[PDB]
Amino acid sequence: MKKYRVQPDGRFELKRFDPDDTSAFEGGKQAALEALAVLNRRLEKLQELLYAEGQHKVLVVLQAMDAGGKDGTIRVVFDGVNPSGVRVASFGVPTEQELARDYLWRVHQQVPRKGELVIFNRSHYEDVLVVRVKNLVPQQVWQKRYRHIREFERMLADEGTTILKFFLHISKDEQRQRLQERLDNPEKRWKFRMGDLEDRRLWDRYQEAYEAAIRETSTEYAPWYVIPANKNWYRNWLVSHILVETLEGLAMQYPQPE
Amino acid sequence: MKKYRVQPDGRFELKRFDPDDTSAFEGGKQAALEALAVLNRRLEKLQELLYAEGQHKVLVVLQAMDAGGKDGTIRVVFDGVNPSGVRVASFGVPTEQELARDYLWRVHQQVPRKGELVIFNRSHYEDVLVVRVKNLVPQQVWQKRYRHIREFERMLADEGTTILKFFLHISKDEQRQRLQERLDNPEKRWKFRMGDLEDRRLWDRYQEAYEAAIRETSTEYAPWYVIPANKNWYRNWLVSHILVETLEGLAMQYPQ
Amino acid sequence: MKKYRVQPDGRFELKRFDPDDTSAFEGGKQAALEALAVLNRRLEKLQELLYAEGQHKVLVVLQAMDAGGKDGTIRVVFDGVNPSGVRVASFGVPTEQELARDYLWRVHQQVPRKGELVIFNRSHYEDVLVVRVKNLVPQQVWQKRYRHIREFERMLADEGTTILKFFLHISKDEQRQRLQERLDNPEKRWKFRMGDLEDRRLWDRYQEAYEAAIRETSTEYAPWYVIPANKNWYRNWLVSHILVETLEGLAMQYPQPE
Amino acid sequence: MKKYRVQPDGRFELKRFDPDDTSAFEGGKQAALEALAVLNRRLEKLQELLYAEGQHKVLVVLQAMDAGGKDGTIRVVFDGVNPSGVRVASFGVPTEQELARDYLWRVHQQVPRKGELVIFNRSHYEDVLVVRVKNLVPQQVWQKRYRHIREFERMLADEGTTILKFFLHISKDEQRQRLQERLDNPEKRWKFRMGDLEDRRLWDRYQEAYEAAIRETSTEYAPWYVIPANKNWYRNWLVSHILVETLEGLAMQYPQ
Ligand SMILES: Nc1ncnc2c1ncn2[C@@H]1O[C@H](COP(=O)(O)O)[C@@H](O)[C@H]1O
Ligand SMILES: Nc1ncnc2c1ncn2[C@@H]1O[C@H](COP(=O)(O)O)[C@@H](O)[C@H]1O
Ligand SMILES: Nc1ncnc2c1ncn2[C@@H]1O[C@H](COP(=O)(O)O)[C@@H](O)[C@H]1O
Ligand SMILES: Nc1ncnc2c1ncn2[C@@H]1O[C@H](COP(=O)(O)O)[C@@H](O)[C@H]1O
Ligand SMILES: [Mg+2]
Repeated sequence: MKKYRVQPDGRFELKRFDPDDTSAFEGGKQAALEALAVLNRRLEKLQELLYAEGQHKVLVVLQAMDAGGKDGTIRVVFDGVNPSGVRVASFGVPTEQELARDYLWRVHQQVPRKGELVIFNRSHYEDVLVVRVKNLVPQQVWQKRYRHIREFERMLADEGTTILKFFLHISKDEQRQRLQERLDNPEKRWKFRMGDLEDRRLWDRYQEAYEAAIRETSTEYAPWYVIPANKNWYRNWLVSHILVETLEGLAMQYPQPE
Repeated sequence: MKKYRVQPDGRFELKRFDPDDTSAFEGGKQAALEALAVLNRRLEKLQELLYAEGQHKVLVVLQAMDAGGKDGTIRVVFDGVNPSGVRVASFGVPTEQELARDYLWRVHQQVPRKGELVIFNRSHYEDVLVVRVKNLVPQQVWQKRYRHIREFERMLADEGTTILKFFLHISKDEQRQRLQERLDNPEKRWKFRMGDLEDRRLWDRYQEAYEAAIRETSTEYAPWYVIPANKNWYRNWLVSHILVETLEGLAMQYPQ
Repeated sequence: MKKYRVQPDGRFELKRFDPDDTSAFEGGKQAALEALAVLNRRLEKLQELLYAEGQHKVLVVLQAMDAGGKDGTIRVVFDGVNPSGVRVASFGVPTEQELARDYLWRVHQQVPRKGELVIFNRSHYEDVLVVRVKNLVPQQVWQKRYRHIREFERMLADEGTTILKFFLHISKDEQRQRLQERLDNPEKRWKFRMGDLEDRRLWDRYQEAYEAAIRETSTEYAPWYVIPANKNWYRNWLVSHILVETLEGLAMQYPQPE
Repeated sequence: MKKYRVQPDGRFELKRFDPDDTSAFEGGKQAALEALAVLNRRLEKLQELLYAEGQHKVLVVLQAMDAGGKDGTIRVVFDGVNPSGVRVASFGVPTEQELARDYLWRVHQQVPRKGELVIFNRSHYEDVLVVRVKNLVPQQVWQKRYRHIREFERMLADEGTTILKFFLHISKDEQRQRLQERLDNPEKRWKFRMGDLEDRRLWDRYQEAYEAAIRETSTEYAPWYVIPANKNWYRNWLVSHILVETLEGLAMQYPQ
């Protein structure tokens, strides 16, 4: 928990994190599935409590390289969690409507309301990742955006939002295996685009981008967690453990009316 | 199971439906939970197909009296179904912005997009239900709304939306038990409001409102299903069966 | 003046309307400008009353061929009218987010609120115009849309919206002059899109589409008005006259609080 | 005029500003109306150019006490300006849907898009004004909001928004005259509410709230302008002048 939490010291180095690391769990895959089922049951109960109390706002931000485990995390971690209090907001290629306003406009629109848990499948961070790597704006523009994000997230947290930002960390070789597996799976072949290859060629620039973004935006109010995502079982257990510990820390109570 | 589908003949009578009816399931609770688990697995797969194909739009409308089982249906029927392709839109007391436009404005906003399944926890029907009962607009205004709804739903269906409307039918005595159980449960005591007593006094007017709404709006394109909701196990199984049968009927295919 | 209102008889013929017709005004450009200034002053007062009363909703729909006078009508007719109670909603090429829902979704979003006057620069009608002409959906799909529109407009009118639908009617030769004038004007060439020429080639199909749309959707609750728009002075006077007469007919009253 | 622009030094004192001040104009009412007509013609042309170029975003924020001249400024300054590129976003009593998210959510939603000029009739500043005065949230919560505003406005400006914030400054006696004139005018009586009288009972607290807000949020990127609004002719001329000078400074060009 404390080991994977990026301290707000601005001394973060992504090389200090191994995507194949599983040191926080002992028993291996079979034991982790059992432990995950226990955390998932607790998560279902915690969400019902969040919805009932209707005061806190929970924002889960998911960021990863293509095939890093974004969709898998949503699927497995939030499995069985009530759709009435859980919402997924995906952020893709901005439209002309979205580009006509500031980059935060489309994002701020999707923020969770009181008693709601919202998952961001990609986020406002894409405006300091893809736009940096592909040079969609000059440094003089995207460099100022780290301060914007820190301050947008401070405002959200001050106004009652609990912000959990997860970087699902995979290796270059793991991305290759997963992209090939997606291509060879007939039920997953539809997810693949030609543009995914150009992001594979820019792997190093994207790693430099994530390191810069995490170093700049992991705060006390909105912390970043580096999740070793090479082994899905560990990724699913660790994301669930961190989320459950956070929600348990809010000390939420059922309202008692008159 | 088509015995629960309200025919578009305008001859619908709610008295012909018993909330304690379980005749479509040959067995009880334990057998129904097993049957529901099979239907839920099929539902998970059909939504996966819906999202992937990305062509059809699925709208599930839930309407019931307070404690009728709307929250329970969402929880149990859509348990395990991917949150990326499933969305819940709740319709409560209209805001000033909402009331400043036509009653369909806030509802049309929330319609499902291609490859999305949207559940309406209460809907545009509230504008011919609570609105009628409490006379929030005169008889002259809300009577014209039946035609508006039929025509809004025709447009949605013609444009590619599969509309399933479920009326979760509970009895007056079942509501009394559930409202008391809600009050005596500390984890459910929050759902209880003082205004729930006034709505209990208006039970008969609300039943008259539902009968009128269902009779007027059950169409070939947007059918109404009366679900006997006194037994949660039966309610959950029947809603899942009707939903799975409908989605299987769309003959959805994974893109090439 | 009731000669331009299309009766809900389904017997409408666009050939019975001459774009160069000026028979409702006993004079020319100079007298019409004076008459328009009187109507514009009345319109300014009528809008202040609409906003104050805060009950009625006013929807002005503008439809015309490219360079038919939609922007000019907004500019001249609503000149001096308070921006607090007047809004323009433009409908262009639908986005992917817009095409993912029914064609009425993006249009219903922009409907006027109580005490507001909204102008639709192009509208839901485009889904039976450019959609019909270029076969963006099959005949089996867009033919059902006349009933959808009639019923959407009935719901709006029943719920308190006053619907004025204006077809700004220009000749094929007038469009040629205006498109050329647009191209030769440096302050107006930004408006000229290359596709305008392709829409000009399809002139006859578009006239057939407008005749069909007007014949099908001109109702007692939402009437269509064919405005001879070849002479801008007449177009501006006639639209202002019809709008002022309609708003005067609402017999709006200033609220009288306790 | 640079004399009315609040320097980002945090040393702003509202007592240094006289609502009856007219020192930037030497001619008087009749001469100012003529000068305003010239500026309004320039404003009409500059908006047509903003819309055509479709790159810049213009945000005009209006803040004043009740009857301070917010509606009058919109009416007179933007008179004849094309409605296609001009939008008014009013911020009133927050709805339940609005209060369920952060106070900036409803505000950020209304920001101008490329080629659009948006006027905020009241704004996000209300969340450090009526919220401060009436203690709708505790001091601990609204004190943090000045930093939020500065940073929200920095982000907007960095992303291409030209932010003009105008405080229409009226005296306590001028408000009394205007509220009475509103009450005695049959065509303006509707604008009067019983709650307007409490905002007069709390005049001093509101002045302390405006001084705090202006001192905390007047920046190089989003400046505050204190407009002596006791004389409408001067208010309309000065707001017009500042706006026209700003828009002329954008050096906007017609696309090729
Ligand atoms: N702000 C943005 N600017 C540019 N590209 C973006 C932005 N947000 C998301 N994207 C990209 O849009 C794509 C969406 O892909 P997906 O939603 O996974 O199908 C990803 O490759 C993102 O990197
Ligand atoms: N159109 C409407 N007009 C009036 N009340 C409504 C409308 N739609 C929903 N409601 C009511 O809003 C309430 C929502 O309560 P809840 O289920 O606790 O969120 C119920 O009492 C509904 O009947
Ligand atoms: N429903 C629609 N389907 C297709 N094209 C449309 C639709 N609505 C508007 N358009 C077109 O979008 C364009 C907008 O151009 P403009 O007037 O320059 O903004 C016109 O060519 C319209 O015909
Ligand atoms: N954030 C806010 N919190 C509370 N009241 C507000 C807020 N924003 C605006 N208001 C008030 O809403 C009212 C709107 O008045 P009106 O001009 O009649 O529409 C004013 O009294 C404002 O002070
Ligand atoms: Mg106000």
